[PDB]
Amino acid sequence: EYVPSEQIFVDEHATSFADAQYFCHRVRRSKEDLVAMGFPKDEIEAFQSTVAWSRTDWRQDIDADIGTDTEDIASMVWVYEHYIRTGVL
Amino acid sequence: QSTVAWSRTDWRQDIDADIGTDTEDIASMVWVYEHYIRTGVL
Amino acid sequence: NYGRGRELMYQLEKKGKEIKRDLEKILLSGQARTD
Amino acid sequence: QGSRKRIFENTKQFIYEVNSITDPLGQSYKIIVNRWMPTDAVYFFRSADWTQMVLRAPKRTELAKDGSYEKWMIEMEVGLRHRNPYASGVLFTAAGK
Amino acid sequence: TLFVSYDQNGKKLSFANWISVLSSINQTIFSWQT
Amino acid sequence: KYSEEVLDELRVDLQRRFNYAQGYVDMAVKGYAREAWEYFYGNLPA
Repeated sequence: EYVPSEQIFVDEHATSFADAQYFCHRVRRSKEDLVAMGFPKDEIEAFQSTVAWSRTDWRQDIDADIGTDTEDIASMVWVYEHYIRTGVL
Repeated sequence: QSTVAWSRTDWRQDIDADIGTDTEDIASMVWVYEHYIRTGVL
Repeated sequence: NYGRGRELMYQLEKKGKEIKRDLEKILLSGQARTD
Repeated sequence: QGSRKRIFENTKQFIYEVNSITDPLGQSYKIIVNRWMPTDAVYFFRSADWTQMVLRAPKRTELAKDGSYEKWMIEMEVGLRHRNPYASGVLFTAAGK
Repeated sequence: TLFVSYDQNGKKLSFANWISVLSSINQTIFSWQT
Repeated sequence: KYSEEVLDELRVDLQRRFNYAQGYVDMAVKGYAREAWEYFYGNLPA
């Protein structure tokens, strides 16, 4: 899948994916995939990247409600994915 | 709006008029709403 | 958000239906074009 | 007056409604109930003879931005026309007292 | 000592929005002939 | 075994979703499409 640049966050000291130390990519994933990995008893975990996107055009507004109920498992939610080179250990 | 944009694509048709079909006639066309939704209604 | 979140679209749909009902009532009501 | 009345031949069904009329000339008349009407008025018209001339759909739009103080605007604009003024009838209640 | 573990009730749930519902010309002036 | 309450909830959700979708799509597309069609025949410039 394609991925815009408005949903990407990288460090400054990097020049390529190879030497990149930290690389984040916000994603919009349903609550199903999250329930598949955590908090099965709780499914009500609600919440510039939006401005640049809503200004690429003048029709869309990512921070609006297209009609999805918040409790509906398919309700899309913002998750943070990260790739980090570090000795957390 | 759905009727305005259509009746303005041209200036001859008016979708919200009666072409002669009786309302009780079974073939009388009626507006129905079809939807495709991804949701856990269950 | 704490309680529900995303109230803008709810209010907007409410106002849309409100103006629809208002248009119906005022159109079926009689008033001159006083100008 | 002893000229018209109802009849129930062992019918367990009360129906106090009438929504269709036929005058001596033969012109039928459908009936519709709209709560958005004024109390003292009834309108005799036709669906096709009347049309709702719209200028712009609601067209969700914004006014300005002062920071977090968001606003929104609508631009609904319509107009009404009638084919012939002397084609849709109306009768009121007057002459009281 | 004294473990009961019957009063967690950490629901921390949010609202659900159970409200109820009760639901072209170009110029500014238009004319017709009769 | 579809419950009527389930269908009512679905109707409510779908109605609000359609309301939001219309409120968006109108100003997103149709407000431009109408004037584009008007320009198609040259009827917009008065």
